[PDB]
Amino acid sequence: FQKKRRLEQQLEGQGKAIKGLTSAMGRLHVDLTRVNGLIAANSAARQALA
Amino acid sequence: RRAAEREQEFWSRMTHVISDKHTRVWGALEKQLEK
Amino acid sequence: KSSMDAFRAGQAERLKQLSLASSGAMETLRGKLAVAENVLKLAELARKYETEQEKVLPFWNGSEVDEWDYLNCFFRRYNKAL
Amino acid sequence: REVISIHIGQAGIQVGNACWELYCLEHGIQPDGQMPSDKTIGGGDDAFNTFFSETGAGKHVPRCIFLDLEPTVVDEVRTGTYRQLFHPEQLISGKEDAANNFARGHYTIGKEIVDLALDRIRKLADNCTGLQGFLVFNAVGGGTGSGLGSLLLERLSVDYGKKSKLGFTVYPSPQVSTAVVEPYNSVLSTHSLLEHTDVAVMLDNEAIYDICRRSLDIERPTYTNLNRLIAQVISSLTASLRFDGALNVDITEFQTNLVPYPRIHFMLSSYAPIISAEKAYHEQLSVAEITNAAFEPASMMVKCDPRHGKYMACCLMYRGDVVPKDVNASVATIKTKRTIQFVDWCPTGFKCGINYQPPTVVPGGDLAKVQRAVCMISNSTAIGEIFSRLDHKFDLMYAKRAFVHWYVGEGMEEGEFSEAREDLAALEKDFEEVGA
Amino acid sequence: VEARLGKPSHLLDGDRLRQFLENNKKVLRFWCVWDERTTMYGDRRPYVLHYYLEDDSVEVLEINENNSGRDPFPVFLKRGPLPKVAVKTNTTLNPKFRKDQCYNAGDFRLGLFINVLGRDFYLHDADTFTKQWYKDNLGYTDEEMS
Amino acid sequence: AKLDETISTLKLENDMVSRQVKGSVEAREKALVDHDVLALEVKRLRDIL
Amino acid sequence: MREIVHIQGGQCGNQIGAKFWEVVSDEHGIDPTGTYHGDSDLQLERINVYFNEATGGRYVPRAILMDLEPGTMDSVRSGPYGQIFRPDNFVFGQTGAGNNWAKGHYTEGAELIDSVLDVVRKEAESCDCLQGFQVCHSLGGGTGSGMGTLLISKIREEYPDRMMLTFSVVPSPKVSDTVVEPYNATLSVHQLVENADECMVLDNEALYDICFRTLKLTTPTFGDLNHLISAVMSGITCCLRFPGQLNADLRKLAVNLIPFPRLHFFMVGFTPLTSRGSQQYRALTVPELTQQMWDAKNMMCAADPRHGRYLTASALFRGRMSTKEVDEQMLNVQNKNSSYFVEWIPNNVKSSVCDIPPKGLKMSATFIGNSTAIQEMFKRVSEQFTAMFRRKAFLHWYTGEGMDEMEFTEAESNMNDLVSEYQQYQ
Amino acid sequence: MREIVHIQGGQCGNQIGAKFWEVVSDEHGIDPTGTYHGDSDLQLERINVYFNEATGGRYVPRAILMDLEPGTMDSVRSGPYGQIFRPDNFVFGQTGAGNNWAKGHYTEGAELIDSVLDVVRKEAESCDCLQGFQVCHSLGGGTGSGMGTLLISKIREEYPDRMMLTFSVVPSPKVSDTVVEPYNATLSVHQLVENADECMVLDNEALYDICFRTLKLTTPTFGDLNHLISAVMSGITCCLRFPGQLNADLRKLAVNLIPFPRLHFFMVGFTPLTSRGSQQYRALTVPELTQQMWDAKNMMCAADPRHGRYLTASALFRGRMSTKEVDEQMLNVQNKNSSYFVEWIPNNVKSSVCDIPPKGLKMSATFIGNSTAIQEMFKRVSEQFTAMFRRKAFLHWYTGEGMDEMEFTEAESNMNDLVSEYQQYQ
Amino acid sequence: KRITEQFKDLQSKFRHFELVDTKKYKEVWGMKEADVAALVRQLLQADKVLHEQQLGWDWRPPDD
Ligand SMILES: Nc1nc2c(ncn2[C@@H]2O[C@H](COP(=O)(O)OP(=O)(O)OP(=O)(O)O)[C@@H](O)[C@H]2O)c(=O)[nH]1
Ligand SMILES: Nc1nc2c(ncn2[C@@H]2O[C@H](COP(=O)(O)OP(=O)(O)O)[C@@H](O)[C@H]2O)c(=O)[nH]1
Ligand SMILES: Nc1nc2c(ncn2[C@@H]2O[C@H](COP(=O)(O)OP(=O)(O)O)[C@@H](O)[C@H]2O)c(=O)[nH]1
Ligand SMILES: [Mg+2]
Repeated sequence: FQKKRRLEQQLEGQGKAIKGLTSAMGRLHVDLTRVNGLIAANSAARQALA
Repeated sequence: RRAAEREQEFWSRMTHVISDKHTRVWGALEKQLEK
Repeated sequence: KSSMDAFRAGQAERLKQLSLASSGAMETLRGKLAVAENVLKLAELARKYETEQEKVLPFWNGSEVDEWDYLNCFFRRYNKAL
Repeated sequence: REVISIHIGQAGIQVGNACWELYCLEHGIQPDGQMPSDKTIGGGDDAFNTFFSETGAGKHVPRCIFLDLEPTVVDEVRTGTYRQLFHPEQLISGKEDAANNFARGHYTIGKEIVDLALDRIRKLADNCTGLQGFLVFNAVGGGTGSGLGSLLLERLSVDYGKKSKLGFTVYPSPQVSTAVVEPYNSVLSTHSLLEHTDVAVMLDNEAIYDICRRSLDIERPTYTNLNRLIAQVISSLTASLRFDGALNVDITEFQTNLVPYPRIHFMLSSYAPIISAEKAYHEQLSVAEITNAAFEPASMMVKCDPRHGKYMACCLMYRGDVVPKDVNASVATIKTKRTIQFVDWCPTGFKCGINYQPPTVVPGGDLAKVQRAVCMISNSTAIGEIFSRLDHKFDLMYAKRAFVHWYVGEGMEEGEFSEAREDLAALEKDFEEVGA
Repeated sequence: VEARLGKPSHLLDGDRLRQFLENNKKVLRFWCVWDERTTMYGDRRPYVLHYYLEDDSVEVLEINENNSGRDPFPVFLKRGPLPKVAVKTNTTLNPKFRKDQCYNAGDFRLGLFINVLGRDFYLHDADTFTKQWYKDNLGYTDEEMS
Repeated sequence: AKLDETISTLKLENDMVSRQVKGSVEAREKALVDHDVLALEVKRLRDIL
Repeated sequence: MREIVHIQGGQCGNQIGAKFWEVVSDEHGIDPTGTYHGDSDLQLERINVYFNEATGGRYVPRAILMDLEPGTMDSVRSGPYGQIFRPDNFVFGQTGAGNNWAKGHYTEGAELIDSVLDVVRKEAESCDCLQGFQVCHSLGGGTGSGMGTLLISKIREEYPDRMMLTFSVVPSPKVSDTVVEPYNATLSVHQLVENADECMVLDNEALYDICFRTLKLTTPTFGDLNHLISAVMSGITCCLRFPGQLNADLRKLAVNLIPFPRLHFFMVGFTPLTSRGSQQYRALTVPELTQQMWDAKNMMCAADPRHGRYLTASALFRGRMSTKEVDEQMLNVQNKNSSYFVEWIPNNVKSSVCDIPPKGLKMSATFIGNSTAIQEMFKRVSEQFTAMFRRKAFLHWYTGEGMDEMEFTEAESNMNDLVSEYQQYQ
Repeated sequence: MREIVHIQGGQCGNQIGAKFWEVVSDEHGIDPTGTYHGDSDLQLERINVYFNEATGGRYVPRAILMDLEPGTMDSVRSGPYGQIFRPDNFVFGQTGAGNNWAKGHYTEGAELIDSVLDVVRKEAESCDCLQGFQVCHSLGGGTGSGMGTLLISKIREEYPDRMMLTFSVVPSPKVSDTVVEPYNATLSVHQLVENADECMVLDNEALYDICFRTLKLTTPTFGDLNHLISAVMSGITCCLRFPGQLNADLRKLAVNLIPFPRLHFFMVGFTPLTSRGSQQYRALTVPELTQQMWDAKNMMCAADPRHGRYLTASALFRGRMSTKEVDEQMLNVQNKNSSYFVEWIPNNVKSSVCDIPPKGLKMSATFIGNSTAIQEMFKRVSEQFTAMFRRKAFLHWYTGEGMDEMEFTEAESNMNDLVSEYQQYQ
Repeated sequence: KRITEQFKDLQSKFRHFELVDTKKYKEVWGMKEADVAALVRQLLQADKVLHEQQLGWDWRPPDD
């Protein structure tokens, strides 16, 4: 029983780690999109100002 | 080999830059300042 | 093809192990930082009720530092308050 | 798309007696050989082609032969309630018993009747046009089913060869038993069953007794209930050919998805939902729970613990209103479940089929009418555990040369006893090797 | 939401099991004739039509005559509810046909015309079981069932 | 007899949880690598900015 | 004029093709009797592409049923719009594949391939201007994978100058229906890289979760499942069958979509997709269509495109729209998410428009993508192959008719080559 | 052009928003089937601030309901006008916050905010010009406080330059429905003092008193209170949807009301609020409305202005009146109640007029005051917090879920310094 | 012939993956060592203030 409880608690710990990692994945994707949009905007601004 | 051991000392440095003495101090000071 | 597969597997394994070790070390340092910032804020918290007397002089009216007498100034301030 | 069924021995003939009444109830055939003039339940004409062949003006006959040396059971069938159903030439009755002797059933009286049996089967197959396979029904624990069954299997194999052979074989229980020479008869039959029959479906007696005690809540069951539920399993297996569904198989997908190795073919059977009429209307029946029920060790038809073994491949037939979704979901859940473990030979070991026909219940039966059902046929190593258990008692009884005088008087010798012993031992060796 | 969290699909719709229990094995059979001699090839042909009282579904079977010019095909139309009406189809989702849209057991009157997917069948005979069921339930007289 | 049956079931449950935790380990490693690659992409994009 | 000849191989292929012919016949306006009842003349002028008028306007589809199952024959005949196909075209064997690629490609094929080829040659010379071949079939079966592949090899030998669309469903372990899927796949995909001109790869789990969240269906049977596939297949010939402001045939699609001869593995999707209960609440516009189509959850493959980069992509629009907004939206979905494209090919996206939306809607679109993410699925099935081959399991059934181990190892070699080159170009 | 996204949190916020949407839909004259049936054409030129046209006259609100129980959704759809909301916007939990701020901000947030944020992102991208967000919630419940604060923090983070109107109803000891109201309110305001841009502070006690004294209803239900709040929360934004002789939008109101970047808690009130018995016996002129507007009993909060001073006060008049008359009325109020107004700010009153009054009435007024008396409620709740927190009562339910002890001390530090800042400028 | 170019194409493919994989591992390591350097700088900053304000009387940087 002690081994089983230890292994199970390891299990939900790893699960919550994975879930937090997935949340980070989504946040990084959103950052990617917004940053690329700003890249395009600043490139156009550079051409116009030059 | 060489790169592996280099990374090992790098990690040891970057994780023991601060002393366990200072960690215990931080905990004790936190308790004392709470009271 | 065997050489190619062995090389790629070795590169993947080295990347994986570096990522795991670095993540563990970074978690340890983040845990170290979490306690520190709590100490800084709670010190800021108790200072609200302090009088400006001890705000200006919280201590009094050349070797290294030992770990037993390490909190004498804080104990002096605590005794003043008590 | 027809198959041919042969029944040998008391157990085989009784199981077939159940199977054929179940079939005629499914297809709406009256027990006197023809379908009625007004009541028309037939879901599709020619749907009986697999089992019944119409003869001229409204008289269907089965694609089956019953044969046994004992005349008692055969004449009981002749004088029973299904008199006109069978063709009076399929019923082969001998004169005197095999009397629990493999040598007697295979050598002395064996030679006399096998030629007539194979001659009748030849005419049956010639009348048939799309013959798919053979369905043999026997118990190896007796004399007739072991000897005559093995001899007929060997001769049919050397005659036809390529066609698949499904042998639904009843084996002795670890505790329940009715004869004494059953270890001898079983190993002697197995020595040839292993290398002739394509797929051997395991069946026990004590396991089914416990099943009908636990689910149907009958405390004192008989052979009739056992044969009825075996017939239900066979009907569920052949429904893929008999009826139409959204995802179906035939007799060849079994031998293709279920036999990874030429000498590893021993199938565990299971069926759900076994529920009585009292609890049928109160309990909730759907794919998730029927699939879960079809996997607990107390719900398989042979006494052997699947937990000790690791599955090779599982084939799941669904009958009735079943959609691909809930079966796929149940499959995902049963795969992620840990109490059962798969071996690494086959990462994808599920073969699913769906058919639109709901199960039928015979009038006066102990099973209530339900919307759907599932039947499972699986591979494991608990079968090898069973073989080791049987071989232990075989060698222990043989060490004292008990009962060998009957065999040597019939005309056989200890050589094939030694050969069967070493063959079975090699078989457990093969299972324990593949289990790695 | 219940389907999201896990719920029996048949219990989602409900009101299914009473009808199956009440009429598990009740089928109405009709002998239809399809007249299409106005088209270029082929002639008028008889078929049979099964109406399953378990699900109110229709299945049209084709009867083959010996030495005919037609490929033997046991079934002519799959067992399903017959639309009985035209519905504006969608390329993504096939129409879901409800009971008031589909045919009912009381629709067949032994002398009318059924618009089965454009085909105009004329049913002209029915089994004695079907006649007895009609007289018992729909209060039909003997003359109508003739 | 009861102790033996419970013990056998309990070993089986231990094996179940063990390999489930192993699968969780592998999933965590894959998530870590994907996080690293997206982070690299983010740094390239902010460099362009 | 331009003719697409359509073959249905295997149970899955036949059942998908039945729905495809249903959809196309409904679009072109004929009732299941086989007579024309359409309203506008736009349906008649291009009716020759798929149908042939015999006598009395009794249009007959140019389709070729190929299997070993009289049961599937009865199913096709029983399904609505099932009697239109030709009894002459009902070419079927009697034995049964029994889920074996070796049986489907060597033993029974050796006798039935002659009949299937001379029939297909019959319609090939019946039509005036042959445009291409399309074959709908599975990949894990015996009579769908092996027999279809052998037919593909023979047709490629016969007509080396024709486009080939193969609509093939590829398995997944999560939704597994049989045991020898890795073997059947490896063989069929080993042959299709040389033989097939391009392949629209599909799977069952992607369609499942699409009807889960997009369509919000409760009980998604195969009748619901194959409908999206049929819609995509009908959409891919919108330019051929209907007028537009930018025409694009199969060859035009392929040239803009295939930079190297062995990269012709396309993943497909359809828009708009929405549930019935929220139709009235949702707007219809090109930006919304583009945002729906470029999402991973609208794709019909179990390959997350964010794990790779698109080599190239194409859009087939339908309905009265604005070319300027179409081009601007393609530019936006190429510029904002630029990291998910390839840098040495400018203008990764090719767009085209047609003048006729499908019936029951007002504006539609089909997305086709040659993206590198499919190497994940190929790696998955290659691992399935290796695990079973590592002690030759289920292999005596294959070797029992003439198979050897050389072709088995060559198939794995070629799969390694495909996945290696995808990872190379990432 | 300018756009306000709407979000409803918790049971209280959900019901308040449900009534508010009915009110605004009736004001714009749309049928509860989503179609247009009104008469004054001026309604539909500025419905894009709140509505999206779906298909031929069908309009959908730009709102998102969010909570963790199905009962609220069932009630709002069962109620009238409940058929106008888009089903895709119904982000919805399953387990319930259990009146627990830790559940609302750390347990179910981590699993549901990712879902609720993408939909609001899509809704914000749907419009061109973002003006702000409108979050309706309470400060005593679990999901009303924790989920609301977490969502507003995320929204502030991802749109750093947009306005936020948070209608927060606060607990009062005399009207208490739960036991941990201070534990929830302090933690929620701890985040509202940084993230939100303007918090309309409300409580049920003042609403009951208004319904009893001036309205003289016998048994008022929650519906009447929600309808009473709807008047002010709709009149605040009439300047966007209708023309006026002196317009003032959200940012203009904010920059005038807020002198320092922390003092953004405003009390609100509406005029007239007259019993139907006395409707005929009173005159409706701007001088008459000023008395009921500045009456301490008319404020929507249990905070007496006479125990403090006003910093700024804004007057949103609706109807056609005299700008000179409005200005002189406000001047007279400021001169007479000179001690009640702060000294170092001349002209503590901002005024603006919109030409379209609410239907039925030809004249109306809305008052928004940022007085320094509002610290009374914060003292009121902070004393309760300290009383419960000295003994650590009920503290396990929060400590065993993810926060620690010092968070509550931090929240009290912020509360105490906020009331200190009010007292400083008083 | 076909397997001849596949042999050399494999050589070109092998050359390509050598360059891409080696540079990718270097870049991520440089990134994360810079990040850990920033974090340890922050920690050293945190250590200094606690000593200097509360009870230090002295503070001393390490070598590197
Ligand atoms: N399940 C089931 N088992 C049966 C039935 N009838 C017989 N058996 C079993 O079959 C086993 C062997 O059959 P036998 O009783 O020896 O009859 P036999 O196989 O014809 O052999 P002989 O006695 O030589 O004729 C018996 O031990 C029974 O347990 C039956 O109806 N149902
Ligand atoms: N989408 C779809 N897939 C199907 C259908 N029928 C069968 N399949 C798929 O076909 C795969 C197996 O193909 P198989 O039946 O062996 O083809 P066969 O060679 O004709 O027997 C399974 O994984 C099923 O998912 C169908 O109607 N629709
Ligand atoms: N105005 C109004 N206030 C309400 C209503 N229902 C509850 N409240 C207030 O909301 C507080 C409880 O908050 P609650 O909705 O339970 O928070 P939640 O459980 O986290 O959603 C109580 O103090 C009530 O005064 C309502 O219908 N109208
Ligand atoms: Mg006997």
